[PDB]
Amino acid sequence: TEIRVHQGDLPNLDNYRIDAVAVDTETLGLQPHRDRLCVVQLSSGDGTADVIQIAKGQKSAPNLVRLLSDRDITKIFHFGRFDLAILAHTFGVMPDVVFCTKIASKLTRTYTDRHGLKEICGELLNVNISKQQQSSDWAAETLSRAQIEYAASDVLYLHRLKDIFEERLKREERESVAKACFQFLPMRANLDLLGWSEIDIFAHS
Amino acid sequence: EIRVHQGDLPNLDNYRIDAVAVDTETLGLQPHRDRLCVVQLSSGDGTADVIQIAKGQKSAPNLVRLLSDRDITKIFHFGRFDLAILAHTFGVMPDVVFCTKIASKLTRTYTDRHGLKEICGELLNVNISKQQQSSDWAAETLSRAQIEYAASDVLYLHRLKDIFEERLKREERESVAKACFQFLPMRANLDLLGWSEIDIFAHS
Amino acid sequence: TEIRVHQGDLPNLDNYRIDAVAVDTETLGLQPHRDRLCVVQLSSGDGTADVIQIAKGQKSAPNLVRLLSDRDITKIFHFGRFDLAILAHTFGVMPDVVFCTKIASKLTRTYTDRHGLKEICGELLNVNISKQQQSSDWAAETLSRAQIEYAASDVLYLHRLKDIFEERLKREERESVAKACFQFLPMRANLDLLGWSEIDIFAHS
Amino acid sequence: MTEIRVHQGDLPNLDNYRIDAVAVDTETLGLQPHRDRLCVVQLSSGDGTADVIQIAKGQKSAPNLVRLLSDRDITKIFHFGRFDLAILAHTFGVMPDVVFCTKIASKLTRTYTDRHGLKEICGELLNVNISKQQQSSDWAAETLSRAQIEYAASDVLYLHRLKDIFEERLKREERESVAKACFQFLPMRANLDLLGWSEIDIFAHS
Amino acid sequence: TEIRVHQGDLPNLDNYRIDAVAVDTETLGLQPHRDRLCVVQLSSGDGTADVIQIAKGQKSAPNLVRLLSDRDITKIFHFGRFDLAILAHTFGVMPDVVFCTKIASKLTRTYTDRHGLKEICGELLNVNISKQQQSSDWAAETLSRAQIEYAASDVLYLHRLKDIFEERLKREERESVAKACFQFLPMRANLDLLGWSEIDIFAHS
Amino acid sequence: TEIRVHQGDLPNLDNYRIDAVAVDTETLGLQPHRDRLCVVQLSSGDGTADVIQIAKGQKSAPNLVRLLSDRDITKIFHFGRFDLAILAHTFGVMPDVVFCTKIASKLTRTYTDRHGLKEICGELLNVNISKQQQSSDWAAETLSRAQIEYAASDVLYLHRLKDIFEERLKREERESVAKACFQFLPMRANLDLLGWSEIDIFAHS
Amino acid sequence: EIRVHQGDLPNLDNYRIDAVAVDTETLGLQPHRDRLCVVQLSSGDGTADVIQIAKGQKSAPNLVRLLSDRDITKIFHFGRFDLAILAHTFGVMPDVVFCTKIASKLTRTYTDRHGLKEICGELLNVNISKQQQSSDWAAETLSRAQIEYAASDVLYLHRLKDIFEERLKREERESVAKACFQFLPMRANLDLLGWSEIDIFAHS
Amino acid sequence: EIRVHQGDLPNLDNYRIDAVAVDTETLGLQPHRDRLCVVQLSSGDGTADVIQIAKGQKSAPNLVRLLSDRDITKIFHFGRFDLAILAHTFGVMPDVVFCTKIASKLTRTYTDRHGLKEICGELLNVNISKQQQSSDWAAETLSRAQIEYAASDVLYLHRLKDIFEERLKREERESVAKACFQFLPMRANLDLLGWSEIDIFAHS
Repeated sequence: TEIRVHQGDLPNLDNYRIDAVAVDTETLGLQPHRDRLCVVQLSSGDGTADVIQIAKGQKSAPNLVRLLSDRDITKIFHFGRFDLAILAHTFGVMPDVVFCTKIASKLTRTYTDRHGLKEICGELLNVNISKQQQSSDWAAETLSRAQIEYAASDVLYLHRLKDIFEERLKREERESVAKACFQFLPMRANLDLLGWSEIDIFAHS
Repeated sequence: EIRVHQGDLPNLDNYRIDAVAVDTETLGLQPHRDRLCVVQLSSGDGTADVIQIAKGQKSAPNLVRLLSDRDITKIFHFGRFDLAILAHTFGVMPDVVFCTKIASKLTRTYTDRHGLKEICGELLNVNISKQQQSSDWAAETLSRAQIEYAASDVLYLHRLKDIFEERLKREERESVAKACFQFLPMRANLDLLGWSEIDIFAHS
Repeated sequence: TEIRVHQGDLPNLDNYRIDAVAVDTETLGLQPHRDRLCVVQLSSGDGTADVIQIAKGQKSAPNLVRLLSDRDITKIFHFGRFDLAILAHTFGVMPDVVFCTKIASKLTRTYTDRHGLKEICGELLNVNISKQQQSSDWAAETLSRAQIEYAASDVLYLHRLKDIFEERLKREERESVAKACFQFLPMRANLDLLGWSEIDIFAHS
Repeated sequence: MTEIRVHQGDLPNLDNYRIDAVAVDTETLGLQPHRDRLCVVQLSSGDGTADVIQIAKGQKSAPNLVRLLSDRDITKIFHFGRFDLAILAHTFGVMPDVVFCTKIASKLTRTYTDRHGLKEICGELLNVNISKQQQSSDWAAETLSRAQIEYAASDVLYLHRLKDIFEERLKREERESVAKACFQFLPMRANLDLLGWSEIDIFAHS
Repeated sequence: TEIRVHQGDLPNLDNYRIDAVAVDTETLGLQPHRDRLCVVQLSSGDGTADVIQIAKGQKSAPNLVRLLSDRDITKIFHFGRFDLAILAHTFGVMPDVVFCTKIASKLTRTYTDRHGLKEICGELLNVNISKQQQSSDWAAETLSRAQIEYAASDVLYLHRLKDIFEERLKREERESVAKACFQFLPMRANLDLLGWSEIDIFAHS
Repeated sequence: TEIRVHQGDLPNLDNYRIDAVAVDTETLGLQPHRDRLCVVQLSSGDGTADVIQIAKGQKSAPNLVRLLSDRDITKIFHFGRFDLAILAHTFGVMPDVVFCTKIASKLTRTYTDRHGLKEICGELLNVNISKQQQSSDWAAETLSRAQIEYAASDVLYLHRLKDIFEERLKREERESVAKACFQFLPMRANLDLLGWSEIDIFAHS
Repeated sequence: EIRVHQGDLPNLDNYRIDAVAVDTETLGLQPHRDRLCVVQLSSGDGTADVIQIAKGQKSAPNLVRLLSDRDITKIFHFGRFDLAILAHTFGVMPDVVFCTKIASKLTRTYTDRHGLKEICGELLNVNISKQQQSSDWAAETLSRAQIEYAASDVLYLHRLKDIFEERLKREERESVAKACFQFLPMRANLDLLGWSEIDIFAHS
Repeated sequence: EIRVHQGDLPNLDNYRIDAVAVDTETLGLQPHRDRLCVVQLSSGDGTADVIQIAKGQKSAPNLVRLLSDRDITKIFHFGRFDLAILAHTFGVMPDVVFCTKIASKLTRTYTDRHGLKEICGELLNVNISKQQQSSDWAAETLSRAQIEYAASDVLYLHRLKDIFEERLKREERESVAKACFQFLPMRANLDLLGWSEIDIFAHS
């Protein structure tokens, strides 16, 4: 499987003149103010991925950020709440056109409580995601082949999952519900950055 | 001054305004089991309308016209609940809302008490009495204590909204609040559809 | 408030030629195999009560038991699950025509989670129940006046509560639901005596 | 080897169900009957075969199935019938009133364990292995997978044999009348769930 | 291993003219008032065991009970708290000279929190206890071979465990503490039968 | 209310030629290895009390310890588990003839879950214990009158409570149960000093 | 006597002393979100200085001089919080500190209540009112009750420190407390860096 | 190579070094009840010394020389435990330490698994077997499995310390870690004195 590794940014957008792009991130942890963005992964859905190493202190990634800003391109995430927060914190741009397979799973796979990407890929695609490298030093100057393959696996299948989840949202008549959740998701990520990451803002208490 | 009505407002003469305070009373917290019993409205002029909703009542045209009017902001405290029961009962989901509980959670960061009683006490030195919160709101005739509790829940929302808007401006959270209000009707729909116990945005 | 105190049993049922009788018990504790029946309270709903002291090791109370066995007389309890268990354990007869105000409250007072008799009496009747004597030596040879008044207070209002709860069950169309619950309640008390007192027999786990 | 007959909508007729007791199970889109539709109803006569009935979205009628559900001369055997009774009554409007539940029976007889699931019971009582891999699957799919069909059938193929053993244990420990009263209330317990008390033990002190 | 299976009682005490006997029980569950005694197991420590089926409603087992009341014979249990209760409840004799390997483990195996018999046998003896039949129908008229072997495995090793725990109690100077725990253990079992099974009688709350 | 305050020890035993002495302690906290014994309180039951301030580092108290050692004098405590541990840890003598009103309450006041001394004195004697000074500096050179009264209140009523609990133990036929619990209590206190203060040594886990 | 100042002390004339009592008020418990609003100081003479901190204020030279002065002990109650917000706001972490809450946890072993209100009541028979703890500390004008609460938090720390020092000596824990106070600034830094929810010394 | 000794190292010939890896085995987690049974050392050269400590042993002169030598850093994994039992047993608290568990918590922010086994697996692809962790460490003769487990706990600490030092430098947390290591002996002392269940820095 072809995985193109880059330093800093995509060299150009020639592989991303598309309606929808799969996006994922790797970091030194779950706390965007402490744990820096280390990797950004992209896939056009053609079975290949781009794995972009983000340097410490890196302030710009113009080609990546152009995609994230392009309202004509849907950014597909799994649990985009996290990715949106670290991407916006790092480069100062919050995408506003998104699809999230974890929210989609919670709205459609009502017959299970397991909504992780590994579980979804196994059930919907018979694809095995290995999570061995999930907790690894993503800030390493040189990523191992296993790290690169894990990072790519998080974006290689999101188009196919989105297709299936769109079928399920239509079947159960929840398209407008999913759309409103996706519309709010960038602000949910902003709330996390602003200090409400532990607070369900809609809860009674 | 509290105007008590059966079924619906007699007319909209008191609600040619920019924003209306809205609250509801029910037989409990479960909209599929616990019917809407009372709808309270206030213009902010210190008067309230308390509308008794009958069992099985399917319509209330004057109330619903207000709820439908995109030029009128519906102010709630914890509108998540009121939006659900109103939409479930009359079939219309308001889409222009302000919620003082979300606003409190976004501004009163110096406390963990965001109930309406606590907010009214701190911001207005107004005393809300919760004694009738748990009462038979389906009664044919509401007690004087019930009518006054129901009215107290809308009499102050305009004044609270003004203060919270100052706080949202001061701490630069106006667009955060606006996106939360924009999603609140769909959050209420999610509750009606079966996700009332689920934070749809949580990782697990 | 007339409260007639008896040793062992009523002398006759002349005050109980009625369609429903309010019943409550006091004991040495919540565990019927360890904590003996000490007091049985009755009221016809006329604002008077009978308080019957049960002796240690007492095996029969024929007038009381005739009432408990009479299928033409509904026995009204608050939380009859407990009273039914201790009554059947002590005298060998399980009443099978019952009404429970706590079950009725849970089926109708859906706007609260407080279903205690004190709470219900306050809300429905504006009647104040003092629970100071609830935890006291109910096995004492002579009950104090405060004990006797607490014991009587537990039965003096059950008819009035049943009337209101019957109105609410009709209004919310739950009469057949309530009837089924009352029909099962004696066997729920039996399940407690047999060893399932800590088990919700209908739960998935 | 196990004959599994798959149907769309309803049984074609009741020729296989002129019997005193029928094993019943359901598959759905989830645990919430107001949100999660009935997708499959499974039946067995106890002869080692099973009928697996796909229920369409929006389907309001299943006349032959519902005939059995309403026939008071036929005991409907479930495992954890509390759930099945709720979604069946919610979908077709008929609550069965003559039932036997192997989970309740297990709680009243297998006092030497805390594991009352169907897989555990089949393993202990029959040395039969139940595989739960398809329990969480898309039961609304237009075509069920072979694995799905076999899971669905496995939930009804053994209930008669389990009922027989549990009746033996209920007699031995003298709990027949207790079990009977539990089964008599179970339909109303399922109704309480539909009406809004699914999270409430109605008999609890608090 | 030789496992002698008996109905009702030992035929005689020819194998039990010894200073200490290993004892275990099987039942229909953990609640002695509901769940009858089904099996009593004994071993003299010679690698053989006796497995005694107790009939429903059986009131007498004179040879077994002679041993239980013989103050010259220490009764060894693993978690005797349970066995003492069901034995005393069934036959009316509470042993008063006992040793418990679970209490002993809690007083000596301070380097672990796993005090079950299976864990103890693996560590101290490299003996594998299979727990598959622990939850089984112990009231069956004919016990399976696997049930018989499980029941015997619970007594075949208690002498060997006791010898080791005695060495450890001496080594850490806790012999008098263990002795006082064993002296109280029959009353702890009695407390369970009387209604305090869920109460640590010595706790502050 | 006559309360005699002493430094170090009783001046003599003239007020303690009796069959039972009420005993309580005050400390710098709940951990006997960290928090030193500060006060020992005694009462003969005559409505007076002795309050003995114990100095930091004090290793003996001959008159007090004579009483603690005297097999012919029952030491009455409320929750003696604590007092026994700190007394034995400080002066090296573990009393072995004891009565504990908290254990007695748990064996008799089965109609409540409130077994503190304040609640017991309220119910059984209509005596009000004020707990304001329970958390105070018991190591202070000069105790306040409020502290002295709190300390004395803990021993002034134990004789009267013991009398009532002995009546209840006899009534419910639990005398031998209580006696066995009191007999183990000194070893329960030793178990705490040795490192099992957080462990119910009789629990299955 | 309570002196209210804008931005900073006018001078250090009242603080030519060995130890100063310090407290802070904020918009909440999260230093990256909730700005510093008030800094309170007392010399121990029964008077207090209440300093209102402006939104976006970056410097307070006289206050920061005190905070940086290695010759002056800064006395806090639960300084873990005050150290974090003061350092995050003005860039200077005090490194000579005494904390009465740590002191209380090391000496008041006979209770589990270590709040400032409980300590003042027990040790001084002084009643601290908490009514204004949760209030809008960012208000342009502080109420008298707010000012008195702020001042009450520093007016007694000298007297409490004196008592706690006697207890630390009596129970022979002086070097334990010193080591705790020595690490406290770094514990506050760990909070600012993202470990505020983590006991860094715990096994798990 | 694993060298097993009774009582003490025979000499310090193998420990004329800048840092020594140290671990302990005991009869349990409570130092006042559960005696020190084994002390393990390694110089980092791939060999280890395993010292059986006798019941009631008060002296280990060569070992204790290392522990009090301020020119030698003592490397631990979760030294909070080892420091407590060593100081309780021999009366000397080391004052120059490095802890791989604290270092992991400060650097391996991408996981919540900070045990030695997980650390060795990720950082070194070294498999630590925990089978003997709960065993009778007071046995007169340790099994080979026990000896290998005990040695494994020190054979890799130098290599881990080097990697953690790289991570601390990369993320600029060196002074944070130093302060944590400085307080760690006092944290172990707090455990011995009776605060083992208390986070002394917590609000409650």
